[PDB]
Amino acid sequence: PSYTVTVATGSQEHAGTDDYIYLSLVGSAGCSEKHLLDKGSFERGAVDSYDVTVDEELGEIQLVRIEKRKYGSNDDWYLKYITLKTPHGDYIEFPCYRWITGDVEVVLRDGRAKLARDDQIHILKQHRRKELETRQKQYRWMEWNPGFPLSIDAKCHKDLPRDIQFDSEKGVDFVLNYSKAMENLFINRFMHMFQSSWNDFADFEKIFVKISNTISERVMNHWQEDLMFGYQFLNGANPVLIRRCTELPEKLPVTTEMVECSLERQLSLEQEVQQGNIFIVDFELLDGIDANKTDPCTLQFLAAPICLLYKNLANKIVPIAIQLNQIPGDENPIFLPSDAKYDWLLAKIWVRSSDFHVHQTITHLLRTHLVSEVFGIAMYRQLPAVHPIFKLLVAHVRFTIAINTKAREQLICECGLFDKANATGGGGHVQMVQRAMKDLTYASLCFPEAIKARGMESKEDIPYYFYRDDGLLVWEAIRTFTAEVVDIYYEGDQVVEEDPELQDFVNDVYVYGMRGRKSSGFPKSVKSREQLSEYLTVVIFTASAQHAAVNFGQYDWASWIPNAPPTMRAPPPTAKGVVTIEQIVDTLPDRGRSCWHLGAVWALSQFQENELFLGMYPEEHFIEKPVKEAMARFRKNLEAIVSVIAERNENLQLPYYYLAPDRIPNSVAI
Ligand SMILES: [Fe+2]
Repeated sequence: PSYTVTVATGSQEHAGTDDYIYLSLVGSAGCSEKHLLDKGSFERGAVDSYDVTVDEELGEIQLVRIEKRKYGSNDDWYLKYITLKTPHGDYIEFPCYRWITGDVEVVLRDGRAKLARDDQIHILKQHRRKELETRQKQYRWMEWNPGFPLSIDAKCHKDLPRDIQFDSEKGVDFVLNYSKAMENLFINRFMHMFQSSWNDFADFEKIFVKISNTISERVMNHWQEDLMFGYQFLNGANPVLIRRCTELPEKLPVTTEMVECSLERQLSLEQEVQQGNIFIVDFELLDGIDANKTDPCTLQFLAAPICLLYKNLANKIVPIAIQLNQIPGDENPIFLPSDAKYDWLLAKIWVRSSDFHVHQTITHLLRTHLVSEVFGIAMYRQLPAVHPIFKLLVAHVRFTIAINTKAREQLICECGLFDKANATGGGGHVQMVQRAMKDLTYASLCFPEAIKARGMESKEDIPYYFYRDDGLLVWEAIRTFTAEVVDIYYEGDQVVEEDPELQDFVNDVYVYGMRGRKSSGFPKSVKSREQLSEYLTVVIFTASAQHAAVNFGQYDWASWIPNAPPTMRAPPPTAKGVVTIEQIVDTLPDRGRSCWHLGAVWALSQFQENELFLGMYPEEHFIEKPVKEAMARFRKNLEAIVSVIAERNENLQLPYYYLAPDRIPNSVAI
């Protein structure tokens, strides 16, 4: 006449509670009494089980109610799951993975994923509708800054619902992690020297040689070469800007007689464009952006350079022309590799600095962080936990809302940590998000479509694009995985369309997240399994693979300041033959900003000791068999990719491992 109720406490630091825990089973034939549990503490990592006897036949168990009542001071409890062993020998499981504060009573369905059309009885429908009601009351949309994608309604981290907070209050913390990173890097004494320029490169080299890793040391030695400059646009930390030219821009008055020395095929520059040997990186987005004026004693400067690139006979991409500003003229020279050494070097440094600003604000912040947060909030608002898509996506939006809220509390807010080192600080980066937001499309988030639209899709013409190669693989694995999860729970396209909560989810992304602008190209609705599989792939790939590629290479390529400076303390050169090495040094970031730069890119490039990489789903929201085997196959494909990439890296001078599935986190956690 008894049930065996098993309760599992989380492994997180504060997962334990000393408060009262009541439990009541809700069955079809009736509900059970409230049973007090333990009368003691539920320690972290611990699993408790009780023999509970019921006074009347409950029939098939539908819901489990858990109730936390206070004892002493409040103590947050993290319930992982609950399993029942019924008198009829049935084993039922209830996935939770939620923080339980004394304010509310938590009610859980069984693990089996359910669409709304599957629930016909009052008890299940009541729960489902009330769950969404509480969701939409806790998770609300907000416009943090004009023209931004909508984000969560919270000023700071602690205001967030306990469920979507970090497991610790200061577990991740920009203020704390940065100063801690600057101590690990032995540069803590330099944190306040914004008026002190490095004496020469050797002065910074003395500091850098201690904290350099493999790639960065390679960067220290080879940053001045043309081959490395062009290399980063394909395999660097921000390889999303380069595109193949179909014609020379009229704002770039470059001639064959200027670049004839770099041309190696006896063709004119115009004819080289016809062969598709010419590539281009345009920073028009940076034009008009306000420079950092938050420091009255330091003048910081920006540029909007146009860089002309060329694929030589060795199939390597190298710079042949660099114009630092958008509108051509006598004071906006076109710098060439045939100019004096420091002229062509300083021109390069500026393009590198420009690449860095677009990287952090557009590629990094907007196109991965903010986009994922949108998918995350829309998921919480419109998708109940029993829904299959919730179970699939929840592992990929982990800590996303939390890390963004932290960043808006400390990093990119007015007078935030971002303002110290960056030339886009002081509001400039806000202008960039706004302007880029206008051209952020749904197709641009679809990886194969994104690569083609830049004209980089050909493996044959452009064989050394590793970001593309590995990316296309990881994308194909996730597309295959989601197509299978969708095929399990959706009989056909008609079921996908008739799903009210899925459409509500898709609609919340279009209308609120993307501000309901028609030019974004996001689906207003999803009416087929094929489309749903692509949509889910966009969500997962962005939060995992795409974010990994553009985040964890920050210390590799940017720890050597002259290769990716956060700010320039002198305006772009308007004339040739003038620039000296002493002036490049005084233009480059000071000691204070170099150190807040070094600390930042180091801290953002770290993996957690408990980091969950792609395919790792420790928390079991899905408990059904067909989806387990789906998840299984997905892990096999990923492990097949890690091998493919591993072999390829053996034949490279500088391996590309950012998109290797064992280094790709599940979500945006940093
Ligand atoms: Fe990030």
